[PDB]
Amino acid sequence: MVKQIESKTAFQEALDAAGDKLVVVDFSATWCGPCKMIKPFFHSLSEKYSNVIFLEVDVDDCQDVASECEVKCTPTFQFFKKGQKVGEFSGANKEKLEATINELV
Repeated sequence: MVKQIESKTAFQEALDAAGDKLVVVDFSATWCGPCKMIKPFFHSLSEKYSNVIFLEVDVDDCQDVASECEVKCTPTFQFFKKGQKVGEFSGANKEKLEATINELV
């Protein structure tokens, strides 16, 4: 189930309530258009992969979290596990998310 973050204190609990299963994050802009044009791709995995947790950070109201990952270009996909970063790749690519998840699955 995709989840939207709003602050850092939250970004923490999310990784604490996500158990240990893969935890992929979508650092992109929700207000922008072209950035949300790739949503029907990362937001559709909500029902497909029910064994994985997905998040969605808004680099507009959650710059604290973004500035935490030192991002400098959206959309940026990150991979967190047990609350520890293990993979991260940016670029408007979808066919990659799949195989990528198959990486740490």
